[PDB]
Amino acid sequence: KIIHLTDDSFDTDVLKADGAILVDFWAEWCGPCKMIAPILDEIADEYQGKLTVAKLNIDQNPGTAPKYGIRGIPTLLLFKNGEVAATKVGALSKGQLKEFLDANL
Amino acid sequence: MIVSDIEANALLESVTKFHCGVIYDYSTAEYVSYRPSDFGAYLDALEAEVARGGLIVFHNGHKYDVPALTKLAKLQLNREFHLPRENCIDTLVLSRLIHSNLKDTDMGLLRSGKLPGALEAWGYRLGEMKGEYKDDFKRMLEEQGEEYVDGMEWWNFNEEMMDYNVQDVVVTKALLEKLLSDKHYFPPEIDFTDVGYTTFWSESLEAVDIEHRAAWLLAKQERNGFPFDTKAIEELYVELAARRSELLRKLTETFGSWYQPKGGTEMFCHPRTGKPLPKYPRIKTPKEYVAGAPYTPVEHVVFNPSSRDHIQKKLQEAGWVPTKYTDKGAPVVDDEVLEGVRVDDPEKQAAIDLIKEYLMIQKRIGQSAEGDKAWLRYVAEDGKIHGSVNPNGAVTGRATHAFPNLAQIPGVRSPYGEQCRAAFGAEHHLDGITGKPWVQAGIDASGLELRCLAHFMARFDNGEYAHEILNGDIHTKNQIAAELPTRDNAKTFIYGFLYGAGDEKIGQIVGAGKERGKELKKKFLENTPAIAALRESIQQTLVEKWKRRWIKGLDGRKVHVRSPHAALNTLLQSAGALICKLWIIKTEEMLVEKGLKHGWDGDFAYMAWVHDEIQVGCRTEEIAQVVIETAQEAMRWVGDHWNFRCLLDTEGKMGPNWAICH
DNA sequence: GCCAGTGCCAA
DNA sequence: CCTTGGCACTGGC
Ligand SMILES: Nc1nc2c(ncn2[C@H]2CC[C@@H](COP(=O)(O)OP(=O)(O)OP(=O)(O)O)O2)c(=O)[nH]1
Ligand SMILES: [Mg+2]
Ligand SMILES: [Mg+2]
Ligand SMILES: [Mg+2]
Repeated sequence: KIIHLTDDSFDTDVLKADGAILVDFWAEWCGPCKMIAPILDEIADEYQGKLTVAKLNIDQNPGTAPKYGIRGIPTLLLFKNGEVAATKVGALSKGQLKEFLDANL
Repeated sequence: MIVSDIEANALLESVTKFHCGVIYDYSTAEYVSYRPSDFGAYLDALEAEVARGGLIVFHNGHKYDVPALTKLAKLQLNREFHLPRENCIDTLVLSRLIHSNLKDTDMGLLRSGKLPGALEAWGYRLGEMKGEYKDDFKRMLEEQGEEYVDGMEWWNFNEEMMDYNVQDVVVTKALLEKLLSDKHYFPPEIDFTDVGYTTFWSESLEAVDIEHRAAWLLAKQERNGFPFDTKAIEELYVELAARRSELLRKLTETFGSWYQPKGGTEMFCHPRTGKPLPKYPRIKTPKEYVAGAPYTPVEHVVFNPSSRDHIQKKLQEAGWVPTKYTDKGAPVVDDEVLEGVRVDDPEKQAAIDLIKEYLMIQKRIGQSAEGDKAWLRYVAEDGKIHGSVNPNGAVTGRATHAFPNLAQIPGVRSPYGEQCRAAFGAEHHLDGITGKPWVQAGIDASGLELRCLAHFMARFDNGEYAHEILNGDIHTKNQIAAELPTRDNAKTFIYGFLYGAGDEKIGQIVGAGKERGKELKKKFLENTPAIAALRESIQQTLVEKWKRRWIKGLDGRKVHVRSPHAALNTLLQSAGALICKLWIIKTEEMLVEKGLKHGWDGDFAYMAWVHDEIQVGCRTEEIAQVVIETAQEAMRWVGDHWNFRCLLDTEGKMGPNWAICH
């Protein structure tokens, strides 16, 4: 139930979505990214209705990340109507993401 | 004989004050110090030695002390001081001849650690005295609380500077006696510290005379400088930079940016298991972050065509499969491989040519304007580049050139070579009286090393090659025979071959394979089979292990052989180097005895010496015609001097600049 | 700034 | 086994 983004689809799918979108900027070569991946797969089911989980691989899609000043991965950016509502870097746990989402939702 | 040294406020280019000097006299066996107000007395002492037909010893005096004293005597005392060349000795020149196999810091200009091999002790200390003095000066001031500025240790005289001056002469005296104790250069029967100048040159090995004369002439050449066109090169820089900006724009358009791990300190460990994963990027577990939540710190990196890693990355991501690699763990990414790289995407395939162009663009930009030794950074107020020359920098007896290297200017037939070469010219110097541009005379020795080969193999073929070699131009005759595109390619081919290049190497030179390599090698070696006999005799003479490590040079010196396979190159490159060295000395001497004066306030001026070629500035075209004729006479003289078995010749060219005179 | 690796520029 | 040399540029400590 994840929306796999591209550079070209990002503007519409994220910045014009009108709702809550959690974008995960990741890379296949990152250790922490592989850790938080399965956690995201579950948050998408639980938060299906009040939030949408999206993923953008910085290798296949190199144009989006620089615009948000990415200095570390995985970068979890919570978008709310084309605006960055909250940013969190690192492989959080199921509980830490749950908190973060509920608090910012 | 006296040993001396001076301390002044700056390098020769801008020196305006004599601080102190020291003189050690062998006849009294005492040291005498001279402070700033004793300048006149110091100068008198040096002339007194000259008046006795004696000798004055300095360590780097030819390039610094001697000219410095002439400049300072006129500025401070309004006196004409001119020590004759024949009364001067330079321990640095002597050390570079005797210890030709070793490197040196070029009087502290070069990083001591970047130099290979060992360094002679006394000379090492002499080359470090200035930096060592700066260290003593800096700490003495920080003890008193005072602050150190730029290079204030040389602004004024002090007793600490005086002490280092006395130490210089004691060390120079020690180095001198260590050099004179070499029985190969100085006969044991003679006490060279107790003879007049005339006896010093006549009794010592011929090489000792040639080296001092070469160093004295080349010091003058440095002071002359090479008239440079700053405006033309600044305009060339704008053109190159504009092309670089465009190449970079298109290249970054085709090859996008990416992220890479950077800054990670912590080891990433398997969550499930626990074993450290050394292949994964280093992480960072914080104290926008959450304590305990790991993350890979990353950097954004833009494509850089000047990197060989980025090109390799991008081209392999496009399908390129590297054939040749480097002994470390990196594919070879040079112009050879780039020219042969084949991908699928037409845009990326086209980008490879932009990369090849960019690399050359950068090569020209770095040498002309941006590099640390760039021409634009080296032009003095007189509108000239005073490149340095180590008269005996190469083991073979060749000279080395640096700051900047005027012996590596791009050739007129290479991209932007005509513009680069045209910027160096006598035309760029306007006469001090008439304001009219000078004329240039470039002379180059014809087929130098091949004629040296003809000489040495004459005992084997009875001068057959020496006769055949002058049947038209050798390089044009070889070019056609070998079916080569250019005469320059024939030169690189013939020397590559002569000096033991493998089949594949000979193939690379000519633009073919190992097959063509073997053909060309045996084709030329069968024509002149005396090459094999010459190589073998060299081996029987040098190798048994080592029977003898050095080769006896044309002037008697020891020429250190580094490797058995480069022994023919040592023999031939040394012969050409010594021939050319005696050639430039004789040329100037003949011009001088013809009434011509050396200097910008005279008739001619040496601007550059690039192995077997000289570029001389001439006040008039008439003078340039004579310099060219005199150089031909001096070469024929050199050949007869050493009884060469092959006639030596030169080719002269008159013109406004280097693009036209070479 | 030092340094290792790579490459090009000239003779 | 091309040789002799200077020097630019990336990327690691
Ligand atoms: N090992 C080696 N030596 C070379 C090479 N090119 C030049 N040399 C040496 C031998 C000749 C000497 C001077 O170079 P030149 O280009 O003047 O050669 P040359 O043979 O005298 O030719 P010319 O008649 O054109 O002046 O430097 C080369 O590629 N390899
Ligand atoms: Mg000195
Ligand atoms: Mg020549
Ligand atoms: Mg030449």
